[PDB]
Amino acid sequence: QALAMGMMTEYYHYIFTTLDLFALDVEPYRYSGVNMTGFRILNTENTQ
Amino acid sequence: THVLRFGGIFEYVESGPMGAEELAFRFAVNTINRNRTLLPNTTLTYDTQKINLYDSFEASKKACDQLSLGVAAIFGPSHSSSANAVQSICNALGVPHIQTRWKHQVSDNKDSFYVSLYPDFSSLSRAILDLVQFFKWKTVTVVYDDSTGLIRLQELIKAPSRYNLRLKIRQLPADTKDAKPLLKEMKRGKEFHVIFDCSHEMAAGILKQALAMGMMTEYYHYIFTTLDLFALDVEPYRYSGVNMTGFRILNTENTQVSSIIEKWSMERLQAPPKPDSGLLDGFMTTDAALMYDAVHVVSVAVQQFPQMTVSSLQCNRHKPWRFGTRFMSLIKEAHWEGLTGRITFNKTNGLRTDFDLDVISLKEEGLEKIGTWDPASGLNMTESQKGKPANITDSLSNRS
Amino acid sequence: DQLSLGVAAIFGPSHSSSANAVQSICNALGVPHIQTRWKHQVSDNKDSFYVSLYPDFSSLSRAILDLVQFFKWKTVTVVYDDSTGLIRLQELIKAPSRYNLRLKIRQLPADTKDAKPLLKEMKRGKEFHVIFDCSHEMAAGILK
Amino acid sequence: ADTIVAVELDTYPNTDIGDPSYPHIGIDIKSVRSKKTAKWNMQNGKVGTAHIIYNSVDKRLSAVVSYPNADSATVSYDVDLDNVLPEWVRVGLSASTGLYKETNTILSWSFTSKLKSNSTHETNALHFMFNQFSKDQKDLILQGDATTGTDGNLELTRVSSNGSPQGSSVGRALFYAPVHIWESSAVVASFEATFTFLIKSPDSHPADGIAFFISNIDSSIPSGSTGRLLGLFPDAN
Ligand SMILES: *[C@@H]1O[C@H](CO)[C@@H](O[C@@H]2O[C@H](CO)[C@@H](O[C@@H]3O[C@H](CO[C@H]4O[C@H](CO)[C@@H](O)[C@H](O)[C@@H]4O[C@@H]4O[C@H](CO)[C@@H](O)[C@H](O)[C@H]4NC(C)=O)[C@@H](O)[C@H](O[C@H]4O[C@H](CO)[C@@H](O)[C@H](O)[C@@H]4O[C@@H]4O[C@H](CO)[C@@H](O)[C@H](O)[C@H]4NC(C)=O)[C@@H]3O)[C@H](O)[C@H]2NC(C)=O)[C@H](O)[C@H]1NC(C)=O
Ligand SMILES: *[C@@H]1O[C@H](CO)[C@@H](O[C@@H]2O[C@H](CO)[C@@H](O[C@@H]3O[C@H](CO[C@H]4O[C@H](CO)[C@@H](O)[C@H](O)[C@@H]4O)[C@@H](O)[C@H](O)[C@@H]3O)[C@H](O)[C@H]2NC(C)=O)[C@H](O)[C@H]1NC(C)=O
Ligand SMILES: *[C@@H]1O[C@H](CO)[C@@H](O[C@@H]2O[C@H](CO)[C@@H](O[C@@H]3O[C@H](CO[C@H]4O[C@H](CO)[C@@H](O)[C@H](O)[C@@H]4O)[C@@H](O)[C@H](O)[C@@H]3O)[C@H](O)[C@H]2NC(C)=O)[C@H](O)[C@H]1NC(C)=O
Ligand SMILES: *[C@@H]1O[C@H](CO)[C@@H](O[C@@H]2O[C@H](CO)[C@@H](O[C@@H]3O[C@H](CO)[C@@H](O)[C@H](O)[C@@H]3O)[C@H](O)[C@H]2NC(C)=O)[C@H](O)[C@H]1NC(C)=O
Ligand SMILES: *[C@@H]1O[C@H](CO)[C@@H](O[C@@H]2O[C@H](CO)[C@@H](O[C@@H]3O[C@H](CO)[C@@H](O)[C@H](O)[C@@H]3O)[C@H](O)[C@H]2NC(C)=O)[C@H](O)[C@H]1NC(C)=O
Ligand SMILES: *[C@@H]1O[C@H](CO)[C@@H](O[C@@H]2O[C@H](CO)[C@@H](O)[C@H](O)[C@H]2NC(C)=O)[C@H](O)[C@H]1NC(C)=O
Ligand SMILES: [Ca+2]
Ligand SMILES: [Zn+2]
Repeated sequence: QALAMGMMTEYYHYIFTTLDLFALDVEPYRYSGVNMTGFRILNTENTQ
Repeated sequence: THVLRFGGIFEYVESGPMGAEELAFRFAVNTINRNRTLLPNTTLTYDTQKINLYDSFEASKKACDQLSLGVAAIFGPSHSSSANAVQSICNALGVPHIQTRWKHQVSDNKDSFYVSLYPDFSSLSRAILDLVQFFKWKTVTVVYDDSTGLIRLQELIKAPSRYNLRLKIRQLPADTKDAKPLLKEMKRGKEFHVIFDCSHEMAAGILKQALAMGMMTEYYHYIFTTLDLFALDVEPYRYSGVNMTGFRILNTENTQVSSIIEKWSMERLQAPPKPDSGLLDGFMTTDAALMYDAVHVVSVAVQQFPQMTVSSLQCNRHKPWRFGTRFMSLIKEAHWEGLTGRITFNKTNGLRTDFDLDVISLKEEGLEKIGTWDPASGLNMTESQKGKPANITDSLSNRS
Repeated sequence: DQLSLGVAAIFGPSHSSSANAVQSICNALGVPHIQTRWKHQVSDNKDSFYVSLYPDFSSLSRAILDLVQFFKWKTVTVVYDDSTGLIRLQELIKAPSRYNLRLKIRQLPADTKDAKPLLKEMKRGKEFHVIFDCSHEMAAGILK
Repeated sequence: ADTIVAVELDTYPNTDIGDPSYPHIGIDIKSVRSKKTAKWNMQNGKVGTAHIIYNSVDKRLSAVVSYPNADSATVSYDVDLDNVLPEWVRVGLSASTGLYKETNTILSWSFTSKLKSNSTHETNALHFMFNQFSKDQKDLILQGDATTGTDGNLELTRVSSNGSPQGSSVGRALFYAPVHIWESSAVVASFEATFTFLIKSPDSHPADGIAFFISNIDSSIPSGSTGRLLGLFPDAN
């Protein structure tokens, strides 16, 4: 609903307070210009 | 009672249903065939042949294969390569050629026997050039799709010399539909006022790539030079902020017209335009709307000349078809309110030059008419716009 | 007539309307079609039984683009002849986007040789860096 | 737009803007759409004799043109020169062509105004008789692309392309000094002219007509006038 209102552009920046931002399909928004900063506690870099 | 066979050359779909132009020809025959009020004694039958549409030799066979069997008018292919061929078959043996899609007429091609019911891009390019002055642009970027598009918008390229709009002509990448590198350059280049020159399929696929690059916002404005902008599913873009202004010749406001599109969508039963396309489901494309008018404008001409019979013209030992001199006049002196407004030709070259654009645009309720263009007049806009107060009785500074 | 009599190479009916006929004839029955003047290659015209010995304007329009970078112009002016002539200059019209040019494109009026309407306006706009696209007959007619 | 009243000796029919189907003498009141016209014979390269008066004892603005052994085209239209044309003017000649060529050689020109200092008491004049247009005639304010000299001729075309005078050419021949008209000392200013032209046959349907105007004291070529606008009008209205 923020995409269809033309509101995810180069001069917006969204902070999500979810600890699950990694599970968002960000494929429609990767080239958009939008800044989406969040936090993740799930330590995915460890191979175990 | 009296027989009257029309020709027909269309694209060869090998597995699916036939093309939108071919179904529109089969429809417009059957509509006139079941109504006696227009043309009491005609028994209009078709000779629709199919070519690969990119072969000027194959188009010359199926032109002669129809004309040896006997036709009255050949409704032509939709390419630039095949139409230049079949026109010279039609000019040689006599029968008129009825074009429904734009062709580069070579300026030194001395031909009678052709009319082009597609609205000619010389007169359309005034309507774009009038429209950019209404919005008072100075930073216009033309984006076309193939090298023929410089011919089509040539009256738009030829006008930083008279006016002050600064053109920055670009091209969509071929051998792909991924114009991500193009729209990176245009966004970085601060290009906020864009004129595409696309077919409505590629004008739909350019917007999903413009949406995913965050480029359809409140400070962009796109002019599409398609006459089929109405068939774009604009549902993802209606709330966006984007301005999408275009032209439409398809006179959908008339109920006699709008009944036909309603009758069109039911009788197709074709392959579904899946949501990866971006188009709406059942409409008449403006390529297929003109082929509906192609039958009627000739059907007006066969009404005024009832003595007309069909001969067996063979291409090798060719002679002019003796009715072909007379019958070409009644096509050119003809007027008919079809789906795309009135069809009036030009007494010189048979290009359709006087026509009726309805200028539509994008507001938050869908595509919406904001005026009307005409060649004789200018932009009759400010039909959706109302206001312009201009209260100059202010500022109180100093009398003297 | 010539294919029925039997030839090896049809040497170029040398115009854009007349070439597209004989090219697709030669693609059909097989013999090589030796084009000797530039025509418009349609992008979806899947043919290859032809060669075209005129130097392509995909290369030439970069060469005129090389000179306007070498002479460092910024107020270039194209004067062409036919509506086909914008295809001859693809890369030249497409490059104020990539550089700082200000292409102001003008057309000679057809069926005449009077540049007296045109050159009156080109002197008016202070255009001194003209890029013509005439033939060699219509080159000297404008130079006079 | 400058206020201007002219006598078009139009050698080309302009049916789009009100000129008749025949070439014609005309008359203009701020309009290329003529008040009154009449048929003019328009012979080939021959000579000249035109004559224009306006006597406010009869207030008829008349104009006649006659070749030798030809007739006379009286095209007299009553118009009130009180309000249609300013106090001070700058009369002269105007000629043009476009897309068809013609020669517009003027070879002699006169003028004679007489306006009422006090009707009997010795009215003013501006009589001149330019039979000998020189190479450096410095009492003409010849505008546009008008040429002169090289003979006794006033060539109001870019000429000497073997007399094929380089089509879409235009050249005006304004006289140097102003004339008092409006009313103010009322308007009996019986201005005369004699306007011996030469229009050579170019074998090309000779066309676009010579004029004789009474303009504003400031004037130039209006916005391009090579053609139907005949050398002195901005618009077709
Ligand atoms: C339909 O498609 C059309 C495309 O063909 C297009 O119409 C075109 O519109 C333009 C204007 O936008 C128009 O130009 C005007 O038309 C005059 C006549 O056309 C002449 O000349 C043009 C070039 O200008 C040629 O293209 C024509 O083929 C034709 O040329 C012929 O060839 C000889 C060669 O020597 C000429 O001398 C002859 O004139 C002609 N022979 C014939 C017809 O047998 C053109 O002349 C107009 O110029 C006018 O203004 C000039 C200003 O100085 C004058 O000097 C000049 O003489 C013209 O005045 C008129 O001249 C006419 C003949 O030339 C006469 O009728 C009158 O004497 C005179 N006064 C009038 C009419 O009041 C001007 O440039 C194109 O000609 C026209 N194409 C045509 C008609 O084929 C339309 O946009 C499309 N749509 C519609 C809705 O029509
Ligand atoms: C969210 O905000 C961020 C700014 O706070 C944006 O960061 C930008 O991210 C891009 C990557 O998309 C960076 O580009 C990188 O540049 C470095 C080095 O810069 C040089 O690289 C390019 C080639 O890409 C070269 O052509 C130039 O000469 C540069 O000098 C590269 O090492 C990287 O691989 C990557 O290319 C930007 O530098 C960066 N900062 C900006 C634009 O100020 C981020 O993209 C935002 N999210 C969006 C817009 O969706
Ligand atoms: C493309 O450009 C158009 C202008 O060039 C945009 O139109 C603007 O957008 C709004 C909302 O869509 C339109 O509002 C409609 O106007 C009428 C009457 O005017 C009302 O406008 C004022 C504000 O100017 C508002 O406060 C009042 O309530 C008035 O009632 C209403 O009847 C409609 O319901 C609707 O409100 C305007 O016409 C226009 N506004 C401006 C400031 O230009 C168009 O939306 C653009 N497309 C986008 C952004 O996607
Ligand atoms: C066979 O075709 C004819 C030709 O169109 C049909 O007759 C006429 O059709 C038109 C179009 O619907 C009717 O025109 C109407 O005009 C009025 C006033 O001008 C206005 O309300 C609309 O603009 C409307 O278009 C016209 O009445 C009608 N004439 C009749 C019925 O006599 C005819 O109906 C067709 N045959 C069949 C069986 O449908
Ligand atoms: C742009 O389109 C509009 C819409 O048609 C044009 O306005 C129309 O102008 C005509 C002029 O004859 C109006 O007709 C007459 O107006 C009176 C006013 O009451 C009416 O009673 C009659 O219908 C009469 O025929 C017509 O009403 C009017 N339509 C409107 C205002 O909606 C306008 O002229 C066009 N502009 C152009 C072509 O430049
Ligand atoms: C077809 O043939 C006859 C020929 O006379 C038709 O008669 C006329 O046909 C014209 C054109 O079709 C109509 O405009 C007239 O109104 C017809 N007049 C009459 C009296 O019919 C007739 O319509 C047709 N007959 C048949 C049997 O199909
Ligand atoms: Ca005139
Ligand atoms: Zn006149």
